[PDB]
Amino acid sequence: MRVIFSEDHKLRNAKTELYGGELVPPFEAPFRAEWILAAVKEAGFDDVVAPARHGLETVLKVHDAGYLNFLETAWDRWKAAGYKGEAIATSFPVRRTSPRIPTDIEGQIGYYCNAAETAISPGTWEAALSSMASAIDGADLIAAGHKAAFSLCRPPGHHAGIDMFGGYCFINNAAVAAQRLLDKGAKKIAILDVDFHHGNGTQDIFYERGDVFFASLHGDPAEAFPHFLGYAEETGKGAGAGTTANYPMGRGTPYSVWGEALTDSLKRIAAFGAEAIVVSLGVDTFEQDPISFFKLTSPDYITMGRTIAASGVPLLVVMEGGYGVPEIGLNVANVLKGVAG
Amino acid sequence: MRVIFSEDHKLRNAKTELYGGELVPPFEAPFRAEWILAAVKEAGFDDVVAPARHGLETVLKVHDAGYLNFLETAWDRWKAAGYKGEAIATSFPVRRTSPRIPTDIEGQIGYYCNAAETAISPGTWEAALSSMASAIDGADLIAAGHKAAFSLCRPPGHHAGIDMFGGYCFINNAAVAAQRLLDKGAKKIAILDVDFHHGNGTQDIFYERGDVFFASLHGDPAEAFPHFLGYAEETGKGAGAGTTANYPMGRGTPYSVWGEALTDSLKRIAAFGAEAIVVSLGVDTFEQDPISFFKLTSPDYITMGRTIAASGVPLLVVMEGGYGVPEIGLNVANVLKGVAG
Ligand SMILES: CN(C)c1ccc(C(=O)NCCCCCCC(=O)NO)cc1
Ligand SMILES: CN(C)c1ccc(C(=O)NCCCCCCC(=O)NO)cc1
Ligand SMILES: [K+]
Ligand SMILES: [K+]
Ligand SMILES: [K+]
Ligand code: NA
Ligand code: NA
Ligand SMILES: [Zn+2]
Ligand SMILES: [Zn+2]
Repeated sequence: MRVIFSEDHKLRNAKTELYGGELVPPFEAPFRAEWILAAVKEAGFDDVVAPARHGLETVLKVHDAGYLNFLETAWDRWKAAGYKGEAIATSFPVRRTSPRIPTDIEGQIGYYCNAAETAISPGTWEAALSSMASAIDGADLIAAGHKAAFSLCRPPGHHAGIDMFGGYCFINNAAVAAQRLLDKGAKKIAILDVDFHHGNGTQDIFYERGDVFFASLHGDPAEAFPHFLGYAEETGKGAGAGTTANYPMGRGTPYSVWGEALTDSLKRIAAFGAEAIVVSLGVDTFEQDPISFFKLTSPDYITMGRTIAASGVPLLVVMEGGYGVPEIGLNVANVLKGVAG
Repeated sequence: MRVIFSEDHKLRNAKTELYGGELVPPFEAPFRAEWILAAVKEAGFDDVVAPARHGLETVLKVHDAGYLNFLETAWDRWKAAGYKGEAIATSFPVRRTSPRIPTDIEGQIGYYCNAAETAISPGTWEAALSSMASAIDGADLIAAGHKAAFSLCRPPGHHAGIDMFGGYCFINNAAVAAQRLLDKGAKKIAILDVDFHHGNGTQDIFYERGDVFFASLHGDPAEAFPHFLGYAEETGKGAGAGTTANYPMGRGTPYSVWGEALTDSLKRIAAFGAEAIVVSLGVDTFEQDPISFFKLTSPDYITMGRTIAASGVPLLVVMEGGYGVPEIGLNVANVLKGVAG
């Protein structure tokens, strides 16, 4: 399958991340894309191409315009306000607060943020756009007829909601990809999030959209980031009622249990009538990944790819999370091998 | 007038605070209490007594029980979780999120927080209780017959809402004082927040209570912390409709304009029928205060105190904000001089 990758991902190179009450070098670093890229190439998937230029038409259909406008000038405004560090939100519009939008940079950054550990830095906008382009090109290959494609997105995006960034996500690549497929002719598309974390941003985007189905397997939000979304009770709302299926799971969850969830989600995706499936691929479910509590092994990733590919519809794999462990690329490549069959 | 002060305020001595994208030394440092205390004594207010031990009965009437329970052991759980820094929240329950409460410390700290710049450190809980005690004792003096009293509270409290901490506040001292006056015999009490910042936590607590009136003068939330509450349109809800009066003002606001809002707030308090007024005093409205954009002078604090005392009802002054400048104590003493007459 073709691999879409942009070098401009390196423009996203934040210096800080709030973790454990300290500012440390971000875990979502440029080297992640490098090792994943090297591994997939070694696995044989060497047909790597750079993404083409794309406007904001597609993304404007899933993200709020105010939010996108905010991301584009966030850094300049922050720097212009005279702050020394990177752009990090501290005030948030939580329970029983006003719905009004602040006018200054200090207020807006919190208004448009769901997780403060994520800092905005120089190049973030440009990088997010290149990652969005990689997703769009991936979707076009699918529309063109390809059975599968791999968009090596970075930064990731399943935590970026309609009008907020967080979890190292600014633009929901998977959402944009899904939207692109619909613009190319599809009437029904599904997004399958296998990343350890709940794709709260993807769910938020399509919660009231009846033309897109969203299924996610993840650590129980009661004890895992993003903490405030991902519960089984959330099945959709209004025009999108019934199009969300969450599968929260506890600590030590082996592939034996994780696999049942995967099977059930594919069954719901089939009953929905998806013409294609966008897979938000995160390999942080790996037993050796320190940021998760699931127990998946390297071989299980081959099984994952095969199971999803057996849906019988075209697949677009979009890179999401995964700690920078020596086996990150290996696991990603294992998923592509499973898909290739 | 008697001054209620606790030495245990020093138990709250956080090492870090998130500002401008960096972790800098907290602005709400112990020296503020020292400087203020020395100044009031210097001004003749040398009758300083420590607060007696009090239970949680009063505070449990304005704050959520789960919230208080969370505070008592927040630090322990944080450290026990293996983190190196201070307890700082990163994930927040913002727009379109689940109302469920996470079970782990990582998720609960965000659930119970509205501002990430405030870190929970060793002794924060104990310090907050001592500060609450000072407010309660100050309230007892007023209930006994004193025409005025001053609770040198630290940490401050007007940003602490029903079930959330932030803005360097954990327990809402003013709210607790007002509740105490009600339990002593008052049927109606008013809280006047003259601190530069909107008392969002105090407003949140009494928004639906018809027995307490809340008036606040502050920097427009459109461009000032807490950013998400404090708009003139917020006048109350349900059982408490009509009991909130916000007076947001712009940059460069001098006493010429500020005093006009004060007069009106007092007029509404009188119409409400308050039997006493709890004054949330913050001297961060001073022209040389770095965190605010108002321009009050040291002498204006004497006028302010006099105008408030002219209400004709007992007054309990509770310390809130005001940072940096050594004139912090001078300004607080001036307010007390105006009140004392
Ligand atoms: C052991 N170790 C080094 C870590 C453990 C947990 C976190 C974390 O929860 N971080 C919160 C930020 C959310 C992460 C989102 C990235 C992702 O995988 N999305 O799907 C970080 C580091
Ligand atoms: C120039 N300088 C040193 C500063 C300027 C602004 C802030 C701030 O907005 N901080 C946000 C945290 C809220 C502060 C609440 C304290 C208060 O006065 N409450 O009423 C901080 C420092
Ligand atoms: K997921
Ligand atoms: K793991
Ligand atoms: K105020
Ligand atoms: Na949907
Ligand atoms: Na009220
Ligand atoms: Zn993840
Ligand atoms: Zn203040």
